Amino acid sequence: QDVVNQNAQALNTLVKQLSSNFGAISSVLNDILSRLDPPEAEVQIDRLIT
Amino acid sequence: YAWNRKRISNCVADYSVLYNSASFSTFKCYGVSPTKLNDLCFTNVYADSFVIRGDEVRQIAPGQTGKIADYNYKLPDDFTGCVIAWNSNNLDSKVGGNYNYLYRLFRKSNLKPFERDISTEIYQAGSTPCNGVEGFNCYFPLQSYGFQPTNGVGYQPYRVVVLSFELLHAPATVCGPKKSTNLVKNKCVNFNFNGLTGT
Repeated sequence: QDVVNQNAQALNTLVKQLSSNFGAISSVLNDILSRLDPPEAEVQIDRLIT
Repeated sequence: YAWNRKRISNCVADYSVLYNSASFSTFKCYGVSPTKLNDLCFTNVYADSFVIRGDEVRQIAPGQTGKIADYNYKLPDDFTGCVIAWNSNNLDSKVGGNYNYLYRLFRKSNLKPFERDISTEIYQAGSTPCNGVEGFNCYFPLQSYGFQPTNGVGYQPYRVVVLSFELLHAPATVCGPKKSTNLVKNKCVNFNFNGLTGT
C-alpha cells in the first residue's frame, strides 16, 4: 500500500503545482496570452516556465 | 482630494472610440494591453475622474511618489486597469486663473490605495494646538492651483480618468462588442464563456 500511496501523493502534488502564480499575474497561460501583448507577456510566461 | 467614483456595470463597452477622441497626454494601460480591451469581459469597472497639473501626471502609477499621490490619491501595487489623461487648457483657460481646486500639503496618516480623503477640515501642522485658528504650527493643506493660459504649457490643467476594473471576481458583465455564436457539442472545439477561455 505504501507504494500506491506515495505514487498518488507525488502525482497529486505535481498536478496541483499547476495552480501557483510563482510571481506572475495569473496561473493559466491562456489568461495572460489573451490579456497581454507579447513584448510584455514574455517575462510572465518565463516566470511560470521556471 | 474629492474625486467622483462612477460605478459602471451591466453594458457592452468599447475602446476604439477612445483612440480618436483626442490625443491624450497619456493613455497607459497596466495589466492589460489597450489593444485587446474589447476582447475580454471585466467585472465591475470603476471610474475615477479629477483634474491636476500636467507635470504631476507621472505620479499616477502603482508605487510612485509625489505630494498628490501621497496626500490625495493612492493606487495599489497590484493595480489592473489603466489611466487616461489629457491637457484640459482650452476649456480651462482663465486669464485670471482658475482657483476652484485644492489639494493637500501634509496629512497625519498617508492614504491606503483607493480611499477617499473626506477629512477636508482644518489641519494641525505641529506644536501649539491651533484648534481651528490656522496659526503657528497649524497649516492649512488646501492650496489652490495656478491654472491660467499664461502659465507654463506643462502646468496647464489636465483632466484625468483612471479606469480601475478588477478581474475574475463574479459573473462578468462588461465585455465589449464581441458577437455571440451558435453552440455545438461532441467536437473538440475552442470556446469562450464570458472570458473563460479554453478548448
